[PDB]
Amino acid sequence: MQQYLRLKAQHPEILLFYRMGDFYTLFYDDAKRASQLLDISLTPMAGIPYHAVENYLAKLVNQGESVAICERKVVRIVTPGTISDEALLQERQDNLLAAIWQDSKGFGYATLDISSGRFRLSEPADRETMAAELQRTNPAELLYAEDFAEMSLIEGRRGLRRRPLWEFEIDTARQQLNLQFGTRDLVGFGVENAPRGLCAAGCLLQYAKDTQRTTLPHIRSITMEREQDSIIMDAATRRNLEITQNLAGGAENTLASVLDCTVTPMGSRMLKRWLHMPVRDTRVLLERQQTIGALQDFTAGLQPVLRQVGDLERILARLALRTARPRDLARMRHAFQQLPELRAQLETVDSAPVQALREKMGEFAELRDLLERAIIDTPPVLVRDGGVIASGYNEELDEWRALADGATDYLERLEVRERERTGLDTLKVGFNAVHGYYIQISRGQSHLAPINYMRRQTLKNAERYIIPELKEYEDKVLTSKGKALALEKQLYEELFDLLLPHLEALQQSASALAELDVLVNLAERAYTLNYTCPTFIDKPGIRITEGRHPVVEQVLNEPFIANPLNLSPQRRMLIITGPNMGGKSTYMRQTALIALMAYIGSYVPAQKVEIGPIDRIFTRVGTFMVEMTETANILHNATEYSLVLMDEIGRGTSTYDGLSLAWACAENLANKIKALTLFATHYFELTQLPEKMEGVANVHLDALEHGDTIAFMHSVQDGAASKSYGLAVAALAGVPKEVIKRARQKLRELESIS
Amino acid sequence: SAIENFDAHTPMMQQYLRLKAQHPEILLFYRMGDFYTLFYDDAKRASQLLDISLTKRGASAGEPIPMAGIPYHAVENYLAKLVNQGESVAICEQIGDPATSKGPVERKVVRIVTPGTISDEALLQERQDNLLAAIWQDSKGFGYATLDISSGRFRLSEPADRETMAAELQRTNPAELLYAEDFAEMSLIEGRRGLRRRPLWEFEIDTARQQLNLQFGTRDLVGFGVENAPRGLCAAGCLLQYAKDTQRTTLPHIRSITMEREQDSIIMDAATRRNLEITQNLAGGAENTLASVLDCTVTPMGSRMLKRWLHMPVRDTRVLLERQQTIGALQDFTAGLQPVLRQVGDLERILARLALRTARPRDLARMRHAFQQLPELRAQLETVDSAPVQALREKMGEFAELRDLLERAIIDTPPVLVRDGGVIASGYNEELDEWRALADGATDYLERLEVRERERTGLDTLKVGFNAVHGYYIQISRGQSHLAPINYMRRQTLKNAERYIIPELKEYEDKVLTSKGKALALEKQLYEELFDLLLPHLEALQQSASALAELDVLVNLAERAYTLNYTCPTFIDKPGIRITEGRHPVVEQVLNEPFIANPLNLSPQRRMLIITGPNMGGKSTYMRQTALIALMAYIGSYVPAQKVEIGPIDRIFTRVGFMVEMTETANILHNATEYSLVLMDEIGRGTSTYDGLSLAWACAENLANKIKALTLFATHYFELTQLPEKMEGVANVHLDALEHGDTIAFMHSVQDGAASKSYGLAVAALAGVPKEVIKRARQKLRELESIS
DNA sequence: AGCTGCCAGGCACCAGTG
DNA sequence: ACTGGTGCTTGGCAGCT
Ligand SMILES: Nc1ncnc2c1ncn2[C@@H]1O[C@H](COP(=O)(O)OP(=O)(O)O)[C@@H](O)[C@H]1O
Ligand SMILES: [Mg+2]
Repeated sequence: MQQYLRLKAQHPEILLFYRMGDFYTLFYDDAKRASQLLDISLTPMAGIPYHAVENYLAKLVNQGESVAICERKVVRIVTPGTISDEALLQERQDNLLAAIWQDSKGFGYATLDISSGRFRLSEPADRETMAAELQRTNPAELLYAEDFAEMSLIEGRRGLRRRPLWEFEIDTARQQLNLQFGTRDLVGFGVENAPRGLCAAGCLLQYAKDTQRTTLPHIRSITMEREQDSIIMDAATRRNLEITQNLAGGAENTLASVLDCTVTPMGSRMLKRWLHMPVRDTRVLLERQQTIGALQDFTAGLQPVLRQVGDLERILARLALRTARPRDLARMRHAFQQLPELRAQLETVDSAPVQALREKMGEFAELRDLLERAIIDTPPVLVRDGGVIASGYNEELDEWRALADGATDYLERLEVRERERTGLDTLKVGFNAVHGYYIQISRGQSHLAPINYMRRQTLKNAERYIIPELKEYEDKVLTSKGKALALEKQLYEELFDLLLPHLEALQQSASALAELDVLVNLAERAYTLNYTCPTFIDKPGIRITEGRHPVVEQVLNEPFIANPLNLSPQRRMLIITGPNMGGKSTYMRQTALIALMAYIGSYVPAQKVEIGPIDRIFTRVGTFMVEMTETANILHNATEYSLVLMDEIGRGTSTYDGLSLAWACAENLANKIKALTLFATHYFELTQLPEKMEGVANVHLDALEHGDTIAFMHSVQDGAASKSYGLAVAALAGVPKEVIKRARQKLRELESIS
Repeated sequence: SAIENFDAHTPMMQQYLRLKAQHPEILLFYRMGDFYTLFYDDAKRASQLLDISLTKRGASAGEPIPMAGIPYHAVENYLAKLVNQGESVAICEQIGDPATSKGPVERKVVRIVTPGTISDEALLQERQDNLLAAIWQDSKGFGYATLDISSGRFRLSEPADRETMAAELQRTNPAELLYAEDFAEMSLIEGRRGLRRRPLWEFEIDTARQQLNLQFGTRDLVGFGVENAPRGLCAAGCLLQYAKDTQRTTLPHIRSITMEREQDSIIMDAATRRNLEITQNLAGGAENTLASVLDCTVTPMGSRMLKRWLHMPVRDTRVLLERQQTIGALQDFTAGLQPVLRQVGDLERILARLALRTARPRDLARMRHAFQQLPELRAQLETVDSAPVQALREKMGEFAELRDLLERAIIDTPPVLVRDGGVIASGYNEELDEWRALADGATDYLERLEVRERERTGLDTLKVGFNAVHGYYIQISRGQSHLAPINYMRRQTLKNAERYIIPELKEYEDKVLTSKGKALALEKQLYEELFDLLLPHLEALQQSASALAELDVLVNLAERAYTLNYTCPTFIDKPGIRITEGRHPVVEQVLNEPFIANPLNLSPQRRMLIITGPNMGGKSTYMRQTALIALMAYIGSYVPAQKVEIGPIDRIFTRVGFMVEMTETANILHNATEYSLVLMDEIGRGTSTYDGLSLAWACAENLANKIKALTLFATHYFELTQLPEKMEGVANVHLDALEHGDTIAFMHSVQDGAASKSYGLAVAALAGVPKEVIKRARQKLRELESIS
């Protein structure tokens, strides 16, 4: 099997599916890797069925493997960041290609969603911001330079792709980006003086073109993401807030599972992008807010219609790549048919941004009509076999179809004519590839076959014959069908030619429809869930009246206790004592989630929120080394515009070391950084802090003991906690009474010295 | 909805719905000709699970019947997909002859494939046990029983409380768990796989006694040491009924049951098992476990046995001494024995298939190959001076007579299945040879008929062939076919060839097919007859496999003790553990750097150590290695140390630092005795500065002064280093660290006394906390330190 | 060597002949 | 009530290329 070997050497770094009957086949180290990635057997040999190939390609590319398909020669390759087939993608998750590299000056980073054409670059200023961007964008495939120094950033990632340095050269990158966009320079995209970033974008674009071997006319723009434009969140914070993924790895019990009731897959993906990148420009935020208020009375009417638009964005990528299949055009048509209704419903909405979305959404009446006429109501999945183009669209096609129908009409009549003549009630006409059309008589009747019948195939219980009249009309059927099939294919290709000149407008429409989806959904969410519009103030501050945690209030069936928060430059830090038991943690996270939601333009779970500018959110909530590392990161990077949530640091080391660290951290956050800080602690000794320094106050959670249990209440109250509950929980858990009694004595002994 | 009374159904569906009612909650494969077939919701589910088409079966009454199916010869692959997903499937076969049946042929469910009752090699993992279990809860405690259907190993026990019952589920990890409908403590059992809610009657004591005595051929169960154990018997009765119902044959490999008493083994709680990473690491994999290091057995049955031992340390001094002795005596013999032992294979599971009468031709061939190793193993073991080894050598037997039978009965490399024949060797049965020689002159006769008919007709395209649908034929090309003899009777027409039959060839067809069917049926009869001749010897065969498996474990443990530099431990009268130069057996193999060996001295006078030292200093590892050395000593293995003396250990408890921690601490305080080894790892959590520590202090006191267990108490609370002065039986040790200015170095060496200091600030600095913050923390620390 | 379609063997269904 | 045709799952392989 030397034929496999020399073909494997052609792409030695990619799994090679090698076709062999009804299977694709892998050998040597490819078999091993594949066996462990897919739950299939070894023999070294693995095999995957042919009819399920797209399924196994979906799994492999979701796990970061490129795959070459060999049918010999390599005739198809799929890579994880460059797929655009519906079978290979998850409907409600973005799938990005990215490239990274590094200067002595700093980093360059670029991402592309090959379906939507959304192309971004950035130049992260340091290791931490780069790590945060990688986690946020979570690229399915990641191109990096050979000489990349900071390998620890990307080492554990799926879909890594080591690239030569010359692919990151600035002059090549500019020339190529300018060619792609039809520009002389990149000034119009605001990236002309971002060379670190452009280098990454150029390597990425070169790779994307190499995987497709096709123009990418849907990639018409690039945008730079600046640090000051967004609320920075590091990976640990992103994880701890459970924005789109929970701490266990799933999608339930997240902020998105409550807020994302979008109706299109493109709307879902956009909302999730917004949730992970809160914007600091209140001008954008005020517009989003005003749109959410103005769409309130319209969501019931809009959503059912919007649902029918579908994933127009991903459908348009396939038009751009000329891979769109008959049902993609039928879905595009169906979306066009929703537009007059959406336009009519949106006409009376009092909002400049809704009216702007309405314009941008378009109408495309002439494309609607084209597809109504050109394609049948519910076409087949593939165009390969025809039955796609509607009658009345092309006179030549209708004619070939008529001649085919008349020849098949004739043969059906021949069947009845031959049965009648022969008196043979089993006689029939059929068709297959080997014999073309044939007359079949059963075994028991077949000795009465007329003598002109020419025997051609004996079956266990039948005989098949031809006569010249059968072959005559066979040829009428096959040549007519063949002509019609080839004509359907040419008419279908011509639909691409008529649609593609409108691609830029179509992309704008789908982007508008996706944004409408998001904003109509946030509007329904706000109204349904009793949210309020936050206001922005000039200086750091968070003033919340009856705030709630937006996830916990919908998932638990116990009543949610709403709470106030008052943070300002004069009251910058709260020391939170009392039992934790989830209540402290929830009160802290709900603070971050309210800040996050305000800063995506959403209403918030509260009676009232006023909020100042926030640059970064740190959430050290949820080994001692890992707590101290995360604490270090907060102290090194927080500013007076930062929101810091800290959860009982000092646990995991000695009493006096932990108290000493917690006290130092608190002072540094209060007096040097001046962040707005919620500082949950178990140390009663830390409640003396308000007496020793300005801007610091005590609050606490308490418990109610009753019957034979304890109710940990979630009401945040002024002042220090005056009780501990560890021994009460120990008694309820069955620790022997004599042990509890001795612990109570040691406890008073220990506490009475302070 | 159609009213589907009995009379509204066709004869086929009446039969089918009756068999389905026997198995209402599980998939039913209903044999219809070449297809196992499913209907209604079974079809829809099978379609989704097995990725086969959902179709339908027409009805004259009106509602179409959802249908799906698979050809009978592909059943095994589909059974694998189902059982891997925890699904049971009832297999219904055709019993009757359709030619002599008016209506539908007689159909029976002949077996039910379930996750814990599989015995087929393709459905099992080689190196892992696959148990069925049954569990029952009383007002006072639990009954539990386990069966390994592929070996016949049958056990009962009566775990006294919830924590011990949890430990037993973790240890035995049943693939299928039968539980009584009135089970209260559902937290132990829900979200386990293979869960099977059973009616209470299946746990009735008198029925259990009746069925067990019937299975064993006994009047009572006194001789098995379980007559006394009704709680356990109720679970074992449920289990045995399930085993019988699933297999629907006799089960002669299940010849005994044994009670697992608390006193016979070291009971490790759930946390201990998980924290010592015996067979599973903390993140769920098989890597970097104790087994990954100690398991270099060469047979699957040895690999499974060793893992059972690691999980169940034995308290019987004599057994331990015998195992130790065996390991010492076998050390220079491991290289010779291991290649030969490897050739024995998984005789254990082959013998189960023999007992169930499902053993395939390559099972019997591997059985033969195993018998052929026994004389060599006997010769190698004769010279080993050790009574326990000679007792194993004896128990492994020889079976010369059965070896000879398989050598004569079966060919060198038989096919996978017996259904197509070609298994029984020539010379074994003269009638078979006769029938075969008929389908043998065959090949030659057809070539001669061909050349003769070709030369005689003068038609150079003439060929003789066979088709399964149409039979033997003489073929002539279409262009030459008009020239065929008028005598040639047309059989099958093709596009470009005509095929004919003549009386001579038809006669030859009838005798070759008659004789092929005869030879096949005779083969199947003789193959079944091999079972009849093997099975009388099953008891000695099973004891042989068990001896072969134990030899493999012990020979392995000898090789490990040599290669990893282990030593033989000794046992003392009273609780205590004296280790010189002890190591963590796993950590020393994965670390890419020297393991720092450490002492330990526990005795009734020095029974609790408060262990301090910096985070990352080696506190947890030091505790774990103590328990691992104990565990290894108590399976009969040599241990990672220069010297070990160890007293009796009844139990090992572990708590690695809300309601759960507290509850687990109380169970330890309620259940440890003076013979317990207790590992408390940074416990004591409260809501304020001192409540958690206060509790840890009081728990320590209770362990030291009332219970008197041997306790390793690792803590970050320096306040507890004051315990030794207050409390008899308690001492300080610590994990050494050095501070050379900027940084801290972890020496990993255990020293007597408390650390000079705690090192929280230094660990924080190491973690990256800004120097200016560490500076202020040190200032606050000096204030705090001036209090006393 | 690749692609199409008959067949395996049960049983009920269905339409023509009592 | 018979007689003789049809249908239905998936995997094997003859029968064509
Ligand atoms: N005796 C030893 N020799 C070498 N390395 C050790 C030794 N004991 C522990 N270590 C290493 O030190 C690390 C920390 O050990 P650990 O037992 O977790 O300390 P602690 O529980 O005090 O925080 C472990 O990963 C282990 O690899
Ligand atoms: Mg530890």
